[PDB]
Amino acid sequence: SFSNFPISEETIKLLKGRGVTFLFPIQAKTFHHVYSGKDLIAQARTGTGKTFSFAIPLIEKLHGELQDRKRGRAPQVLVLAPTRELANQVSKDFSDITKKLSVACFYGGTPYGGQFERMRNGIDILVGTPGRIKDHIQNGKLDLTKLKHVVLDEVDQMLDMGFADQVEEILSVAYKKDSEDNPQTLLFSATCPHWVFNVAKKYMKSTYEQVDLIGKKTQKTAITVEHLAIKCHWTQRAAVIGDVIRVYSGHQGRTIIFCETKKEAQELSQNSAIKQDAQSLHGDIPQKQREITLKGFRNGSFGVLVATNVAARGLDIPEVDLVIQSSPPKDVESYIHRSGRTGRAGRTGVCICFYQHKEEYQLVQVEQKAGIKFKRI
RNA sequence: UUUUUUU
Ligand SMILES: Nc1ncnc2c1ncn2[C@@H]1O[C@H](COP(=O)(O)OP(=O)(O)NP(=O)(O)O)[C@@H](O)[C@H]1O
Ligand SMILES: [Mg+2]
Repeated sequence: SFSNFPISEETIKLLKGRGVTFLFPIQAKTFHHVYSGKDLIAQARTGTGKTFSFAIPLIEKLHGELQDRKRGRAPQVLVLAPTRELANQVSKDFSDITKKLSVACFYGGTPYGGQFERMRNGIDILVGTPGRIKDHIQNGKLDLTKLKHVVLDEVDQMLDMGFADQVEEILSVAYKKDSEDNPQTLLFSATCPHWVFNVAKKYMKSTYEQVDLIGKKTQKTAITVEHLAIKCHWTQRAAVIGDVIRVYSGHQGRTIIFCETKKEAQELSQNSAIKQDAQSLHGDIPQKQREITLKGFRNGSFGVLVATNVAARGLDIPEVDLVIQSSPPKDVESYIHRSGRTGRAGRTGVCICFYQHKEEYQLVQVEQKAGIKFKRI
């Protein structure tokens, strides 16, 4: 039931088409904060439902306002994500649950024509990646001065170096120092350390809310994910991975293998231990192929995806029951987000980290920092 | 390193 929340009958019917019949904890704990207009920073584990944590109350709020739908109208909501496929996926959690609001998704490697047409038609909710959106602001086509709501998903990556400046210049169009006409700021991640909270305060009002479902003294990773580790020299790694997938991935199960470089990921996808069922996904793949590859992985045209961290965050593929990491990452955030491509929305999954003898120090650091212990198989 | 306008 939805009886504690102001969700219309029409949104309940659309949410049923997505398999949503009640709010998950992170959604229940944030709904009135978002709906009523307060700023919010929220931390919850991978796979617990952060996307609808902002999308449903924002849609209910916007449905309850005037909405005259004039042609060429400026966006009321901005959502930023760190990758093109994540933006596309987040886009659909708005679009699937409104018939009224015009939802647009702008990112790179896409033709401009369709994006200009949506701008001419009018946008209510804009989801996208920073680069292409910055581009449309600077060519004069996009108006973000009328934003009422700004979501940074994966906020800790959006505000790290590599995005901080791009994000800053985009938000500088809508945010001014010391102001009460600034849009509502909504910030979400499975990993929200002190530094992110500190940088976040610059964009938030004094009246902001915090919701932390992870807390201290709790494992950082999704609770339904089992963590295993395999010691293996890099010369053996491809073959053992091939055998691991055959026995640790289940009936109609999908596997993601994460590697540290585009070069490693591409070459592993070619290795005959896995190439027959595998495709690569990384930033040197042209965007049309990235989307075809991801869609095939989602619908089960092949069962093994070899990816860089382009696929580490946000992507939700329910059939992924096996994550393999080719080596322990030096950033524990990377291990946490990668491991969380499995074990989502209460399903169990397995994450297996390969490591060389000289990478054992990094394995131990991931263990300690994430609050987990690897079974060494 | 890896994302992320254009190339
Ligand atoms: N209330 C709900 N009822 C049923 N399914 C839900 C509900 N909320 C979310 N889901 C589904 O659960 C999955 C996880 O949601 P998602 O919003 O991707 O999690 P997340 O917290 O953003 N994970 P991440 O980005 O990896 O840190 C998706 O398949 C959702 O559609
Ligand atoms: Mg997410």
